[PDB]
Amino acid sequence: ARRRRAEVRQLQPDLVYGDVLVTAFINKIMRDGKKNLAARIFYDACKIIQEKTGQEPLKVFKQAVENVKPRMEVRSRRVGGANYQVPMEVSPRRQQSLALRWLVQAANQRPERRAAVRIAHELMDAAEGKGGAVKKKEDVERMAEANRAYAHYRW
Amino acid sequence: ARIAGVEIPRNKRVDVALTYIYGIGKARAKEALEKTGINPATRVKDLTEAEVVRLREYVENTWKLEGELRAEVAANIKRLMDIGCYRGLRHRRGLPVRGQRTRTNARTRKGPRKTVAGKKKAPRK
Amino acid sequence: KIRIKLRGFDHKTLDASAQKIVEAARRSGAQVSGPIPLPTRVRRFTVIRGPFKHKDSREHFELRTHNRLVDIINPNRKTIEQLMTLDLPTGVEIEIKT
Amino acid sequence: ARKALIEKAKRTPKFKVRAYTRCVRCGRARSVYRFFGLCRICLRELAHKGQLPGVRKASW
Amino acid sequence: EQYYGTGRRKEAVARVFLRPGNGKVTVNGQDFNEYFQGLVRAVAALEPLRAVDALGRFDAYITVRGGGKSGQIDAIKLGIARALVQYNPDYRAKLKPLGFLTRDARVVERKKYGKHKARRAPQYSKR
Amino acid sequence: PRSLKKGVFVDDHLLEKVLELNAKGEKRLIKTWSRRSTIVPEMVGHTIAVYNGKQHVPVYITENMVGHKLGEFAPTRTYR
Amino acid sequence: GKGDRRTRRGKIWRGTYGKYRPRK
RNA sequence: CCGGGCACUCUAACGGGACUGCCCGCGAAAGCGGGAGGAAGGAGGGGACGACGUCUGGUCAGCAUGGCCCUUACGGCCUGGGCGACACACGUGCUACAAUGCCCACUACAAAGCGAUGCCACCCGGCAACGGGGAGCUAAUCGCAAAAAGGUGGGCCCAGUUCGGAUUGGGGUCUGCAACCCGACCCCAUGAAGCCGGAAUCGCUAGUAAUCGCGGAUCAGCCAUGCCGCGGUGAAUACG
Ligand SMILES: [K+]
Ligand SMILES: [K+]
Ligand SMILES: [Mg+2]
Ligand SMILES: [Mg+2]
Ligand SMILES: [Mg+2]
Ligand SMILES: [Mg+2]
Ligand SMILES: [Mg+2]
Ligand SMILES: [Mg+2]
Ligand SMILES: [Mg+2]
Ligand SMILES: [Mg+2]
Ligand SMILES: [Mg+2]
Ligand SMILES: [Mg+2]
Ligand SMILES: [Mg+2]
Ligand SMILES: [Mg+2]
Ligand SMILES: [Mg+2]
Ligand SMILES: [Mg+2]
Ligand SMILES: [Mg+2]
Ligand SMILES: [Mg+2]
Ligand SMILES: [Mg+2]
Ligand SMILES: [Mg+2]
Ligand SMILES: [Mg+2]
Ligand SMILES: [Mg+2]
Ligand SMILES: [Mg+2]
Ligand SMILES: [Mg+2]
Ligand SMILES: [Mg+2]
Ligand SMILES: [Mg+2]
Ligand SMILES: [Zn+2]
Repeated sequence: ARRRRAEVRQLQPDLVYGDVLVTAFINKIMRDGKKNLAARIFYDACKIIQEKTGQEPLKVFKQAVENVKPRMEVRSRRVGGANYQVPMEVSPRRQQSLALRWLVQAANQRPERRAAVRIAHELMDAAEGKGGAVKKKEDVERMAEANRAYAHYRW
Repeated sequence: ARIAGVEIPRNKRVDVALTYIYGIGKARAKEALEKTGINPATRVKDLTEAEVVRLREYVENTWKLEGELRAEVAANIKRLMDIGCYRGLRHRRGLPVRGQRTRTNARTRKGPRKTVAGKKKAPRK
Repeated sequence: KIRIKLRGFDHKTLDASAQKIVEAARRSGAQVSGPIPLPTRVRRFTVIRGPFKHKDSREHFELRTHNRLVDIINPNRKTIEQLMTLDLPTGVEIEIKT
Repeated sequence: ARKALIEKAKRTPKFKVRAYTRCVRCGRARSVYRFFGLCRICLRELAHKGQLPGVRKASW
Repeated sequence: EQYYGTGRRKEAVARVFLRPGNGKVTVNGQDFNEYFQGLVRAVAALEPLRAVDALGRFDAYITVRGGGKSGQIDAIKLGIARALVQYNPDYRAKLKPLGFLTRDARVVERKKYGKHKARRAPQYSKR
Repeated sequence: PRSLKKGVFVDDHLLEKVLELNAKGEKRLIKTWSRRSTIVPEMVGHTIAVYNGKQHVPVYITENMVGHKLGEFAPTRTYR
Repeated sequence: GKGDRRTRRGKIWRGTYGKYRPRK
């Protein structure tokens, strides 16, 4: 992107919750364009969070995401023969991106054999404040901050 | 249940369990459990003596397996080997015996690589 | 009630040939089935542009064969006359069955 | 295209197999088309001249 | 009595015949759900009706050929969208803003020579 | 996994030149270029010189090799 | 996988037929 | 399916359509941002097309060509061999290491193409490859042709395992004068490495990437998992 600033693709609201953030999460889950297989996985998970929990799946979702968003991160830079982890605030658009990506990433690290279960648990497990997705989010924030000395390199 | 020579498959569907025999494969396994009428899906642990005996009987008295197979096969390779035969040569030298390239690949029959020295001048790629 | 086939390489050589027939026998036979456009069968040739190596250039050539029908019913007497031997197009070929 | 080798035209193959094509224009044996009896080179050439009826430059 | 449209998507056309009724939908002689057997996408197809509170005042007989299921899903979406305005031009006013009346032009891009498939370019080493 | 079908091929060049050499007993050497030919029963005991592409190689054909081809015994390439 | 000639995909990939993929 | 009808879908020729024309805002203009109507909006998407010139780039082995050189041989013919060697090294790819998966059923939904001594329906024989018989098509009309991914049901239960299909032993089928060197294919047995890959490095900005299958040229057959096209499902991201 050297000329313009690329406008963000606007997604199609969820087939069930009419939410755009859901389509995203689904997309991230999807691999090899198997959007059907993807969608189902998320949904089955929604029904799994619906059981083991009394709270609505949609709301559990929102929360987890919110909990896994990083508000700070270190972006490496060159300064007179040396690379520095420069803490940088994190763009809202990028937060949602990193959050959704991480959940799925962490989710597939889990031990439970069934996909939907892994998403299910990771998701609810996230809204609880725990889970590997949230640990990544924290390690990142710990990374930033911990280099506040190189913060004057605003970037 | 020990069927073929000291062969003990168990705790799995008899069809696959039967697979653990040298000379038996999905094909033959699916056969014996037919010509012997035995739900192939049953676990070896849940088999019945009547069945476990029929299996043994059929399979053992109907095919050349385990020690025998290994022996015959061995005999065969030694055969084309003893006689002049080209395949014999390839078995000797230990190289592929079915018209494959030995310039690259052919690792399965050559084993690990025995790297040496060469020429790193100009794009040798 | 005659069934005629019109194939070719030029799509204007056939239009100036199917109508070369219809209009003529359009005043001596049935009102005809009009000219019907049969789908085309394309023949592609893909060649490496240069004589030696350079297998990444290639140029594409196609030999498309167009088709027609017409089909006039009522094999009238005054029809096989306005037609018969008054041909014009040279890049065309014609088949006839009825 | 050694003249001696363009003897391919020689029906007498002894065994139908041994019979192979060759460019009818350059003798080129290596990439001859059937519908033209021409190799990819000669073919490209004549097509440019317009001497290959119906054959056009395909684009899509 | 009847209302037609067409709708085409990624090279898949569909006949959309609307008629006043319940909500019954015959697609190639099958129930909508009979044809779109468990394809989360399906719902979308009928979205144009829900848009104008219809569905509960209409019925539809659909014929479809060409392409693939999800492409057909969209063809139907456009057919049904056109037929609805065929029954009432005033439907555009609020049916259009949701796009429904636009034909998706994006189609399989051509496979170029030298590439592995349109854009994917061959991998090169020690350059 | 070998296979021809029905008609165990054999260049008659030597066949009708060996099945004949059976009548007057045996013989000593038969140099051939047809390594294509399948070895068969009535060859056992003989000695066929097969051309490997540079030379004709002596091959005492024995029972144990009655089904193989003649080339199989005249190795083409020379290695290490 | 596509390399297993004794499976459906095996046959399809190799564009052949047989026990593991007969012509309907 | 028949009668029947060209509405529709198509098939394929010819036209209409978009012009920053309209409205608002900014300019001095050209234009820029935005809004309407529109299938489409400001080069709508893809292609063909690549200036004067550079690399004494590539090709005397497509062909043409100046000059050299051989002219019972540096010409010509065969039969056989080699181009298919291997301690070893690299490029490009294919198939994988699995549960977002593998297997077996049942059932859907394409587009381009190719086919008269060629596609080959259907039937019988064979586990099958394929044999034998045989209808149809000069092919929008008959055949290749199954679409696969999907969807539905069932099995496997985390294991080098129902993952993976290398290698090897058998027994066969085709093409062909002939498959030892050196063919593809089928069936039984065998069931390797491989648990996601160091340093380093490639592609792609959307119907693109990633995935799934289909056709064609060459061609008897084939070593195509290569090329050249076709359509299905279909992302992520671009501060800068
Ligand atoms: K030059
Ligand atoms: K191995
Ligand atoms: Mg076994
Ligand atoms: Mg070799
Ligand atoms: Mg090439
Ligand atoms: Mg010459
Ligand atoms: Mg040939
Ligand atoms: Mg040729
Ligand atoms: Mg594609
Ligand atoms: Mg290439
Ligand atoms: Mg397998
Ligand atoms: Mg030079
Ligand atoms: Mg150079
Ligand atoms: Mg010269
Ligand atoms: Mg070579
Ligand atoms: Mg060596
Ligand atoms: Mg490859
Ligand atoms: Mg049968
Ligand atoms: Mg061979
Ligand atoms: Mg291991
Ligand atoms: Mg494992
Ligand atoms: Mg670009
Ligand atoms: Mg193919
Ligand atoms: Mg071929
Ligand atoms: Mg090979
Ligand atoms: Mg192929
Ligand atoms: Zn030529």
